Amino acid sequence: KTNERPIIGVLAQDVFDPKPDRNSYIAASYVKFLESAGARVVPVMINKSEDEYSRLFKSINGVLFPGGGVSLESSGYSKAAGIFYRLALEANSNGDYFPVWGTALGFELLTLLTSGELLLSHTNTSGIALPLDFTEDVKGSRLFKEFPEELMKSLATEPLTENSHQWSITTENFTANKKLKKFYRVLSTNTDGYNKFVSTMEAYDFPIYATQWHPEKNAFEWTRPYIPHTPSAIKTTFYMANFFVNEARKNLHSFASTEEEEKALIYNYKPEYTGIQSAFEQTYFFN
Amino acid sequence: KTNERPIIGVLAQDVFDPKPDRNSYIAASYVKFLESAGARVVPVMINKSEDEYSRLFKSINGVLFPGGGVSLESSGYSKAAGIFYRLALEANSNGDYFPVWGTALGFELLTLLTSGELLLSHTNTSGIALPLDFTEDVKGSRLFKEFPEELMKSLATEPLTENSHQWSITTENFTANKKLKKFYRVLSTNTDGYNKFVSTMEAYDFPIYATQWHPEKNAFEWTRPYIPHTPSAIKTTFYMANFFVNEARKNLHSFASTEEEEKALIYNYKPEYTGIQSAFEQTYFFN
Amino acid sequence: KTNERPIIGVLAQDVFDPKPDRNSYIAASYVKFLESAGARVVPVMINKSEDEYSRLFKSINGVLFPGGGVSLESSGYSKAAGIFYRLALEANSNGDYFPVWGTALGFELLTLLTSGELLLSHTNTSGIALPLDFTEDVKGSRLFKEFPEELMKSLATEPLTENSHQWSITTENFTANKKLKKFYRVLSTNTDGYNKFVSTMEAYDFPIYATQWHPEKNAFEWTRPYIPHTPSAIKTTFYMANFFVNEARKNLHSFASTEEEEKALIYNYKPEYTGIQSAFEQTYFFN
Amino acid sequence: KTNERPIIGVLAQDVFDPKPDRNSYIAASYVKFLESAGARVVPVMINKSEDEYSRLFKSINGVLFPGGGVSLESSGYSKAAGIFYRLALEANSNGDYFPVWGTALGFELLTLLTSGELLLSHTNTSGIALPLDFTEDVKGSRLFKEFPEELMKSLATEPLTENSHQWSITTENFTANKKLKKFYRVLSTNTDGYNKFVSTMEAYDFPIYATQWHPEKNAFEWTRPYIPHTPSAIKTTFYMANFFVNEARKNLHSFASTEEEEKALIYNYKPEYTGIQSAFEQTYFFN
Repeated sequence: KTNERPIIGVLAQDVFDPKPDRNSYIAASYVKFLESAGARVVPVMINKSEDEYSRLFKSINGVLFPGGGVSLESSGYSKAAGIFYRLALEANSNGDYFPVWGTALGFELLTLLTSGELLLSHTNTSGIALPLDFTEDVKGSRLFKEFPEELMKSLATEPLTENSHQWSITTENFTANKKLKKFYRVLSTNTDGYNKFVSTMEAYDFPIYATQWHPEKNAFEWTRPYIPHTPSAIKTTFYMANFFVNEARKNLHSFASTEEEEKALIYNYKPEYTGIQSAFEQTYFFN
Repeated sequence: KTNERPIIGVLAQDVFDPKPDRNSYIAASYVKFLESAGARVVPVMINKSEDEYSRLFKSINGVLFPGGGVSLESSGYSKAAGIFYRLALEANSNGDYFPVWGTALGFELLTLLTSGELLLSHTNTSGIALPLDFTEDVKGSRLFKEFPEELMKSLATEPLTENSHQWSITTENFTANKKLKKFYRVLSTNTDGYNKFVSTMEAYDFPIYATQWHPEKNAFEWTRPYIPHTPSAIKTTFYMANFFVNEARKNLHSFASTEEEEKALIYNYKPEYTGIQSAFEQTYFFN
Repeated sequence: KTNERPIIGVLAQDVFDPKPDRNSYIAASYVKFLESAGARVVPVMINKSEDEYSRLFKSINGVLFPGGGVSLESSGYSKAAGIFYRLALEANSNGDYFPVWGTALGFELLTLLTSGELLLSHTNTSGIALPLDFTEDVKGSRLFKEFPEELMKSLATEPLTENSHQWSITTENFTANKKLKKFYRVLSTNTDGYNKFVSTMEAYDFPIYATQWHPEKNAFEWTRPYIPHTPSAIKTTFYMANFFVNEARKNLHSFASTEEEEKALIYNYKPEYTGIQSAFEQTYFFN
Repeated sequence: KTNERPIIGVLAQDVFDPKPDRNSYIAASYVKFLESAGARVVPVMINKSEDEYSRLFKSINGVLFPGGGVSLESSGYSKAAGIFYRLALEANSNGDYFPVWGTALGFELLTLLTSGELLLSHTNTSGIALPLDFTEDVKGSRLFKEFPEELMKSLATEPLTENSHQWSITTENFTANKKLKKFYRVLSTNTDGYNKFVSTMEAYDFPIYATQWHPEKNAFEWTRPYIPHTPSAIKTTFYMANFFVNEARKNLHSFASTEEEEKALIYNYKPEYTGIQSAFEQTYFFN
């Protein structure tokens, strides 16, 4: 059995200077990223109850931790993600399949969630488009199984992936951490010319997937001139989202009633246009 | 040379029971369809002057005529479509590549704009998922040339295409029309059980493409049980938009200033949640 | 006094390309609809004199005007329907209870016979199953008075009603017509997502009942994938017919002789298997 | 899983003075009884191989043995009934649900099929309408579980069941036979003044149902003056068929090809008008 009505949570995060009706936000590119692959999206509010989180967890079919610039240790975002990560290992360990996706900051949070340590170094990866330096492990990987042959080749040779992070984990520090090296399979790496770092990974034993780069930006964000926008960059955003949503089709959670479902969906929120001045064309702010 | 920042216009259309800020509308699914293939979107208002359309026309890279229930004759929609149709035939014959996409009603409109006549007849197709019966002409087609092999086999055999139209142009009445037979290559047909009708076509000499069915619904609309949502239904909507956005990338129009660009963009408006009652999850309403 | 052997007429309708022995038709499903509720049926032929209709009217106990695609103003079907309508208004006015049923085209013709105008609009309603949106007036209504509560609930909430019509009267056009507003209680409405339209009505002062949908298809027609065939859809068809034959049992007309009765009954005719081709499994053709 | 397109076979019986194209027959009132409850019908021919019947058993969803006056021991009907009986116990005992209905003659054949003995006694029941005398065991019962409470009460107290049989199993002889008492639950009895007899029963362990009376006559047969035709008789015939067809919806058989299905259906045959002379208004005759 499969769930052909998947619903995916996208984690909201603390606004730097918070005001009423502007306490947390989601960049609209993460929603469009999932919608395009055939999912609906519920926004996961930041400072809720353990009980609200577990009730929502039980209703939705997978979750995404987006990029950004909030604290990995003290934020509403980091607490919420911790709750979701725990419920996800519990559900999956029990035999209930629940995928989790980490992008950029979410990637970095996953390395801390699993290692319990914060092992990020500085890298020159602030504004740039890069290929993927795939590891030997890609060939049997989950994430890339259904990617067209030709797209894998473009990925390996063309600047298709958006990087806007000042922190990475080096491959050195990755291997040397026993829990990390046991828990995650590295699928690609990259280098800023002095540091080689992990760019894509997937857990060995769990449907947890993470990218240091921003697959959602290629199709949806137009706000910086280096953003990859070639035809094969667009296919990349699709194929990546396609894989994750197909993972969320293995999850058979539903909402308790259609009315609870309708009220949770992102459709209840209207974004602002923020792309004149900020990194995001549109962003949903929340109270 | 190529335009890797393509901007496509989507035509708004008359609201049956209008008011200020609600004179016309665009289903959000049309907007999502194009953005997912790496384009930005400009909503194209309904009762504008010729000069205003010709300015918009000269700035954008493609145009989409979406589905709907308005008149093919006396609506502001029909009026704007004819102007864009004329503008695009002019530019393409002069040597300026500008693509046009019609869906459902947009497909019905095109038969009318190019034949001079209303050739539509009734079909039992107001809410059904159908495969595509490909013609022999599919082989050398432009629309499907970069579809995966497995996807075409899927289209030929699985109900992936959403039909919700009460009218169609039968294969008989298409063929008997000298103007339509010389202008358009039929790529697929379907039957409603009784009448065989044209379901996909493209112009022989002009980048004008049209489906009687709704490619955008598969990923984006969840308001009717029959809407195809299988993985290959999702791939269909992506590769249909990918082809058309590829077309608009051959057009080198741009707006006179970034300021002018910024104010045209769909980002400037906010949709309304219409998904509990209507066929649309979200709809943009315009004054 | 009741009449426990009711006989109801069904109007035959003009065949599009008429030939001897194939001038008019009745779809068999209208015959089965009435027999199931314990009536016998007489076909009402198309191009007969007033006198022959008067004698048939005086002998039968109710009449049904079926759906189809014949002209509402110039057909043999409309001429004969108009004669039965006048005779029924007279009989009822004089104190002889005589029920009339209109289905689809039959419902459409009733708006014309009573208002004296054609008030139909196009609706996207050609081959979909809908629930009924009941009005506040179902509570007092005659038609639905003996339906089980659970059936009335299923009708409000499940797609039990077969729509296959190009045309409807919108509830705004219905209400704006003083004659129809005065004559008919609307019992249910529906929308095609553009215009809300009347789906079921009953005359305030006459036993005239009309549905824009086809209650006869659920049990008897298997030619299109969307026709409602759940157990509640099967019950619907029974209880609809049941109500109407109960109206006919209040009429005490009888045939001048058993030998005349015997010659008029539908048993004198054999239907053709039309189901491979047409929307009707079986159809009775008449000279 | 449920089957919303059930097809049920109805067994033809030996014509007494047979002629080409008149070797066997089905009274049309049994076809009407099942089509009204939402089924399609296949006539089961009399003189065929076990292989042909096994093929058709494996395609259809249920079977009905109708009344008549052919021998219970050596007719084509009895032999083909035996075969269907054996195929049914086998499929049910394996776990594939397949219901069997016997009416009057078919009831009496089921007593012989199950007991190996003819145990029938003369009753004065050749043309009389009776109420059902329910046993305490009706309260557990499968057959009557979804009848409206008012209808159950009417059946207890009004002559709603048609009896046209000269032979019955007395309750004394039923109980005395070890195999029948082990196999069937008696749901109702009746008396003719002189002997109490079994009128309705269902197998304890199989979906096998039988009435000594004729449920299909009330709505569909108008030849004899004792036939019940009150509104509650009409409801009695629907509910009875509605139970059986809901049993057939639990079977998931289907024909191999759509073409073989079309060729087997009753629609391929035309009945004769037999109402003037015989007990049946209409009768299908077969080669």
